Amino acid sequence: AGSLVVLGSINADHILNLQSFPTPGETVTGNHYQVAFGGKGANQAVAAGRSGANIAFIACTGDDSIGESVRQQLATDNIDITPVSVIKGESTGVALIFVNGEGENVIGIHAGANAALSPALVEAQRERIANASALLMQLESPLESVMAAAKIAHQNKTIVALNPAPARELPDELLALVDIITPNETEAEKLTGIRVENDEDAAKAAQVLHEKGIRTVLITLGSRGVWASVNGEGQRVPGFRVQAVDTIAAGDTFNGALITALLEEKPLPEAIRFAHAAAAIAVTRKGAQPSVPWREEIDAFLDRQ
Amino acid sequence: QNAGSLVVLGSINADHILNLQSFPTPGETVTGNHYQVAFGGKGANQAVAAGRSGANIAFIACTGDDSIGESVRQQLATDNIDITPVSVIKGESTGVALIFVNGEGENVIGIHAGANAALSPALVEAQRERIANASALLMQLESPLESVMAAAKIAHQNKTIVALNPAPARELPDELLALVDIITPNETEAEKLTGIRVENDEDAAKAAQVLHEKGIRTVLITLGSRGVWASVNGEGQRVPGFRVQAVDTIAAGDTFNGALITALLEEKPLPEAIRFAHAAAAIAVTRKGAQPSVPWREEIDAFLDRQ
Ligand SMILES: Nc1ncnc2c1ncn2[C@@H]1O[C@H](COP(=O)(O)OP(=O)(O)CP(=O)(O)O)[C@@H](O)[C@H]1O
Ligand SMILES: Nc1ncnc2c1ncn2[C@@H]1O[C@H](COP(=O)(O)OP(=O)(O)CP(=O)(O)O)[C@@H](O)[C@H]1O
Ligand SMILES: OC[C@H]1O[C@H](O)[C@H](O)[C@@H]1O
Ligand SMILES: OC[C@H]1O[C@H](O)[C@H](O)[C@@H]1O
Ligand SMILES: [Cs+]
Ligand SMILES: [Cs+]
Repeated sequence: AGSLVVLGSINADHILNLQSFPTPGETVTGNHYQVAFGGKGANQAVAAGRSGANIAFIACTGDDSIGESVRQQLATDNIDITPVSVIKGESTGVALIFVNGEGENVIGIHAGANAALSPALVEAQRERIANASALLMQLESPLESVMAAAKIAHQNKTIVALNPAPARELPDELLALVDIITPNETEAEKLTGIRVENDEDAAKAAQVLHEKGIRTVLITLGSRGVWASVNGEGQRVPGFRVQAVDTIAAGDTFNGALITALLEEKPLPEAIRFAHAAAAIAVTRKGAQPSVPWREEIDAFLDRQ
Repeated sequence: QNAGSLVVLGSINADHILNLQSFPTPGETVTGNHYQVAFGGKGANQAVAAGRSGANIAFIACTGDDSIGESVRQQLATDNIDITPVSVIKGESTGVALIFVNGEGENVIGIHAGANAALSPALVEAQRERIANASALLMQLESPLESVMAAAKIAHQNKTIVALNPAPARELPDELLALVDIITPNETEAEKLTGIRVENDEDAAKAAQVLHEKGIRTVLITLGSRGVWASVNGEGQRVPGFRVQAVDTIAAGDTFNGALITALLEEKPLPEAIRFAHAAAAIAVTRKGAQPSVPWREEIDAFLDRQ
């Protein structure tokens, strides 16, 4: 099948489950603590890899021991880590995550080596990006780097897939180069200025994105699935119903598995189905990367449906 | 000529500290500007402030059997602390704290108790002779309530001074408050224990009175920058700190508490003792991290005599 390049961050996630988020000056004690591999780019690369994509990963670790471990792990996740650079004198990214009794989380991130993923590292991968069928990125990498790689993909008819997370505003210049974008509700509001409270809102935020030049807009709607729109023709694809347990990286899982399905030439709806399945398994498991399902598991889930 | 012996009982953590502009909002993700891993824990911080400050101090505590646990034990030994009564709990990891510090320097902390949770009444009871023979016992609320109470009762029956730093904030039973001789709440803890909001010295007087009536002779409610309200059996008095430029106030109270007990064991009167503690903490607030920000006695004297 087609060839995927993911470009994004790598973190070590520290996750503490608690009842309520601490308020300023406060101290709370948690009930479960976990250390695992995270980072939006790595989570997405792992969802692609484990889903069965031909994927290569552009990213940076620091020169430390954790960076060493994550590289070895990534290689076992069906990912070509040849373009994963090692930044001398730099530490591997870290995320500190609190998850409350509802399942809401807040996240603090130490960028470390992720900030060292520069336009010049992108340019060194020109050829790789020019030959890929698709390029998938998020916003935990330097914007200038996302922009440089989007330009190369566009020049070379590589599908640009952008998951605009974490939330922030983005220039028209970037948005015009994107073919598929996957905002959640907060992002869609941040990018279009339209608050997304229902399917009719979803279709409105989508329209503003189609006029920015983006043909395929998917607005994830949490447990309400996704609003999928292709130049203005839109419908909701409900997700599967499961006993959720951990939502971190659900969207990561969804993006990685979406692109995998699309590059197998499955049509959008079959592909969203594939993806919704993968995420639903993911929300029944703990942590980010440990939660990411394998193809066989995603295929066994769909048969059971 | 050594002062009376001090026993510190409480927690030990590895601190993961991320400076950023604004605390993350729900569903939000923010990138910070600085990250640091350091030794922490309220009990360890206080043990180190007392040790560096010159006390004769022994530390009752539990680490896990991981590498961080061994590293913290080695480091504590070099801080003039007797670590003999620091237990290695097999099968557990050392405590961990995740900390965000915002642009002003307000902080938020989530803690995974790990081995700290193993500090049981059986373990305290094994230190019975030690608590009974010490001149003072300093504790906080990062250790299981049952254990703080067992320690307080041993100390009380042997006229070992019980000094309690009631942090993190929570409600305590009368049964414990009756055994305390010196308490050091901040304005938030004072409120949680008395029900009285503390915004000024007058409020502090009221809050102290409730604590005094609960049985606590010496009540020191810290007022951040404004200093401290010191009260003994209802006789209150304000004692200002020093003014300095703040970068990081993690472990400020801890420093205060540790050097406070040290100077009182040196028989310095309360006013001067508090002034010595103020001086330690004021230095501490100009340095990052917790234990790494705690000053040595040499530096405290130099700073006091300077200005
Ligand atoms: N509770 C739930 N039950 C079943 N599926 C769920 C689910 N919550 C999320 N999903 C699936 O995961 C996808 C992403 O959900 P969501 O809108 O919450 O992404 P997100 O912004 O939280 C993502 P991420 O954290 O990786 O960015 C949804 O499209 C849906 O398929
Ligand atoms: N901004 C500041 N400038 C100078 N000294 C300060 C200071 N903030 C705190 N201190 C020192 O620390 C002592 C206690 O401060 P504070 O009331 O903030 O403790 P706290 O319980 O709120 C936090 P913590 O115990 O973690 O420091 C003060 O008496 C003072 O000695
Ligand atoms: O999407 C979840 C991820 O975001 C943050 O990047 C964490 O590292 C976590 O793995
Ligand atoms: O008082 C600051 C300390 O309290 C918390 O317990 C952290 O460990 C930190 O070192
Ligand atoms: Cs998960
Ligand atoms: Cs400090």
